[PDB]
Amino acid sequence: VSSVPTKLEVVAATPTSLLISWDARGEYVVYYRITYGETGGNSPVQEFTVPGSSSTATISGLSPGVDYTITVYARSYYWGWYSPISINYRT
Amino acid sequence: LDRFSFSVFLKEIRLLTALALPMLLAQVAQVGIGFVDTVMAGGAGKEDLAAVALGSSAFATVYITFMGIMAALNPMIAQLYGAGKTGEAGETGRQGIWFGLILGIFGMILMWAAITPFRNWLTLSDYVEGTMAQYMLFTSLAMPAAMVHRALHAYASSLNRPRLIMLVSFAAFVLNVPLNYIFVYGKFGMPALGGAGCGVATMAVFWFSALALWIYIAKEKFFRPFGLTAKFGKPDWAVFKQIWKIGAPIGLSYFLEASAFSFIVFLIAPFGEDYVAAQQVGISLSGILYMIPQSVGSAGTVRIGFSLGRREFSRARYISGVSLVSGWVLAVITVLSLVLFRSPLASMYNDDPAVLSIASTVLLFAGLFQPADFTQCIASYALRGYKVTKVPMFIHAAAFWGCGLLPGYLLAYRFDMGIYGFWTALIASLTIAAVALVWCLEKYSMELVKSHKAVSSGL
Ligand SMILES: CCNc1cc2oc3c/c(=[NH+]/CC)c(C)cc-3c(-c3ccccc3C(=O)OCC)c2cc1C
Repeated sequence: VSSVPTKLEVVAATPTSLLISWDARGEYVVYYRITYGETGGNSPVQEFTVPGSSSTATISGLSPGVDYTITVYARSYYWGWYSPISINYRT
Repeated sequence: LDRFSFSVFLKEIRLLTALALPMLLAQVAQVGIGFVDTVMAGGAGKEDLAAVALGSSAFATVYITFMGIMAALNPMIAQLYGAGKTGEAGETGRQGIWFGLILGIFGMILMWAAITPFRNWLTLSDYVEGTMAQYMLFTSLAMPAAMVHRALHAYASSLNRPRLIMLVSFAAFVLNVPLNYIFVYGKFGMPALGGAGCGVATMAVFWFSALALWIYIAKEKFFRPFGLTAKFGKPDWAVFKQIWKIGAPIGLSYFLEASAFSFIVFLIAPFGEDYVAAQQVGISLSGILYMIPQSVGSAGTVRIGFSLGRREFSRARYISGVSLVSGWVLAVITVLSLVLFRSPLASMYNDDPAVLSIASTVLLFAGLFQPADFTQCIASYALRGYKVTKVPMFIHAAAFWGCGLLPGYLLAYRFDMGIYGFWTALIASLTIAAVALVWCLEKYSMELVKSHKAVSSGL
């Protein structure tokens, strides 16, 4: 029962790959799954996954300048999901 | 073909409350040092041919120049006040204090070499040399630039809420003025060598203000990590080599005002002489209270690079404006007390020995360049000051010299009573900065769109 890992930022890429640096004030019971694909709908989804106060990490950014949407995921108290938040801002 | 300096004014919402006002007491602890100087300009008056400035301002060549580099961590360390470890941020503060001591021992070494003003090609009191106990301000006070970089690597680490330096660089100056003379001729002290010994005094207090750093791992948590300052990381260790291209770009760009050194002191060189070498109770009064001006940005330079770590993207560079502009209020509301007011019946014979019976064709650039430059560097200590961007800000000033190269010999040939006449494209060379820079501070507060890669969040 809450709202999301509520920051948004992807500062820039390394015009192939990207930095994703978002809010994490602690963790919770702790954990981040981060979604992985464009906004195309086609090119299936993938998953980075991280620990501590670290939704503040960085992707494998394969494909070129192509639009890319990727959410982070809270995990908590209940081994369930404290809400998810996304931006789409590609290469 | 019209605006390649983008959307101009936008540096405004409701920021009427930009309180980069302790970033005044960063440069009012810099009047604090600016003003020992006079107390040994008219301290070494006791000695007559102690015109001593004859080394003391040809020393502070490889001070303010090397000093450029050093105070070039001003972002380095404030910007990692949006990281966490003041002592990884501080193992720079250290890694550099190694620098400020290491390039400090080049001041202290290129100063050794320095001592051969046994050289001559043009005009009296700028070659002449009869008696030189300058000999010794050249060393007794050029043996200091080791400790004295570390004594700036101090306020190159008051880039994060303090000026415990206005504390010291006051009771630093007071400490020196007793001292100052007890060497020129003194007491118990080594009382003799007095024309150099105003500087063995000066330099003695660089070393005291050197440990007015050491003494301020005192009021809270650490900036003490002087664990072996060492480098080595590949062929040669950065966070040091990183200091490198903030440093070069600024020193070699403090070689702006380093030929605003050989322009200005080579147009007293025709039969211009008299009131044209009074272009120094003139432009030494630029310097004088141009220092509190200019250097709000050379302090505001924190509250931008700082609010880059603390990821407030242009919630900082759109304070870079309402800081550009706020002493740009005083830029004009004291470009008025400059072309207006004189050097009147309270000017004795101080920082430069010449007052009564000369012309105000010296106030005729106390406007020209005056607020059309005021800020045209504080736009740099906000560029660089914010970002990397002195990278060729370096090449900012490759014009503010090479553009006013020819309005150098364009007073000596003048159309008007052009005493301010090579201050032509050295006020127009010098407001091609109203552009060059503050063009990259709207190419630049336009990179905190590119960078601000998520415009707002959830809730
Ligand atoms: C508050 C700062 N006050 C300053 C006061 C100064 O006073 C000076 C007096 C002199 N008279 C002795 C009879 C001579 C010859 C040079 C001087 C220089 C000077 C000398 C040689 C080369 C360059 C400069 C120089 O830096 O000029 C800038 C005005 C100088 C510089 C600064 C900065």
